[PDB]
Amino acid sequence: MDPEKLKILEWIEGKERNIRALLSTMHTVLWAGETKWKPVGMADLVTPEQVKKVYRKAVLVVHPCKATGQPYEQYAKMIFMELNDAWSEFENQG
Amino acid sequence: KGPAVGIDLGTTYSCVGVFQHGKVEIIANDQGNRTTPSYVAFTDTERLIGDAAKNQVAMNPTNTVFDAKRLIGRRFDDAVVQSDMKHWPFMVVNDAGRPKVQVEYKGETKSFYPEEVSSMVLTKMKEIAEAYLGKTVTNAVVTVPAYFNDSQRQATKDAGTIAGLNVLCIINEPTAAAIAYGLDKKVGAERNVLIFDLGGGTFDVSILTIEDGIFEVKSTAGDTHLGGEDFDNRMVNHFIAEFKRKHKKDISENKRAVRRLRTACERAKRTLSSSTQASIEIDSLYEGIDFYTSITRARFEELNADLFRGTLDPVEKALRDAKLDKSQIHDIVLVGGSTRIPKIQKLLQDFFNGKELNKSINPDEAVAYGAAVQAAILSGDKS
Ligand SMILES: Nc1ncnc2c1ncn2[C@@H]1O[C@H](COP(=O)(O)OP(=O)(O)O)[C@@H](O)[C@H]1O
Ligand SMILES: [Mg+2]
Ligand code: NA
Ligand code: NA
Repeated sequence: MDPEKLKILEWIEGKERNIRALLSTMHTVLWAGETKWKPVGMADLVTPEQVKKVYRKAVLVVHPCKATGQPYEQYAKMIFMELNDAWSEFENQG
Repeated sequence: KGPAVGIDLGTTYSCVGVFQHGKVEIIANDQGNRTTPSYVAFTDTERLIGDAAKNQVAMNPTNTVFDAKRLIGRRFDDAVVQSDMKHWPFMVVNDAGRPKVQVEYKGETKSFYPEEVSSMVLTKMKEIAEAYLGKTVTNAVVTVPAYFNDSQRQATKDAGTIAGLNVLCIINEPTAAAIAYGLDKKVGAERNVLIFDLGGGTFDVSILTIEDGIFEVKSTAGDTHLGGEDFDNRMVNHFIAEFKRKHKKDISENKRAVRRLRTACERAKRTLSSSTQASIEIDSLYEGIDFYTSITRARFEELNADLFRGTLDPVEKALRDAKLDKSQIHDIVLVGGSTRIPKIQKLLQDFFNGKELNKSINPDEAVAYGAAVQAAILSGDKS
């Protein structure tokens, strides 16, 4: 069993591809050692502009290219992947 | 918006692929070729890239540039740069500690950094994908040899930036090939992969361990001065003697005739991978004299006997540096255009005791293939 994987699995399924729900709680699943991501509150996630702005930020942190050869590589890609699907689904809305 | 591509930016030939509609397409250039010479020709009027560049080399040797990948991310006074310079007909100079390619372009002397020269090749591969997609290309994954360091990686990225590309990632050539076969999508225990990459100028053996989609380069081996070009040269000398016997003329000293012979030998060589003989046909090779001749696969194989069989020492070397036995590697994958040579494939397979080789993806395309797969996932366009 992989505890850091299990927490990301649980985060993913609890938020039901809600881009805002994921973005607003991503700091609770980042690896220990992660220092760049300042937590976002719903208040900065209201407009589509806001959500666009923050998702681009989140995607940079967990990007698979940077995470290559890192002990958290697998988890970064788990998050990145869910972020992309949440965002594509956010963009289907309308 | 528009798709991202994979570009194999190669020492001798470049290749571009796009992952679209569930499939990777390796994209043909406007002359019908799925790979493109990493060649840049400067003339009085134009700048030529690829097939057009390589085809006029015989006429324009001093302003036709190749092997920029050998200069990329290096300092002028690097021992590798100083030895490599001997082979090249174009000039290489020192700008403040950095290597520059100096050529005559439009009746004015111009010099270019390695990453600038590679940008021109990357630009052409960009255009190849844009002609095919009917839309502009910005995002790319570009590949680089596993043994590349951070200077060579950064410089390769910069060549992307100079080409108008947003480089999503720089990834290893062996890794991209394993990805091309979807080896990184296997689950379970750690698998060992061996990459047997024999191209036009470089020979690379890499062993990777893949577990849960995560790569580790265990060991690398090879010869940075061993590839198809050398097999070409064996044939070239073979026929220089033959032309001397039939005609009492020696062409060794005529740059133009020797190159013209290399081009015919290279074409002949490719034929020998699928057929058992090939004919050579050159109009007015030297001092008015038409050269026409024949060459069997057997004759080709034996002209190259030593070079072919010595290909296995780097296998053994990488195998021991990895601390693994022959039996312990799960996948062998053929990469590089020269692995289409039947005798190389038997040679490798017999070393592994008959074990089947991963070769269904064209070996000179497997790198760009894997880069294209990666570009797609990096863009959120795959699974
Ligand atoms: N069918 C073939 N048989 C033998 N050699 C081939 C064949 N096709 C391509 N090659 C050789 O492969 C080399 C180029 O390999 P490639 O992998 O495309 O480039 P690079 O070495 O730049 O990665 C050239 O020497 C070319 O002559
Ligand atoms: Mg190659
Ligand atoms: Na290549
Ligand atoms: Na190679």
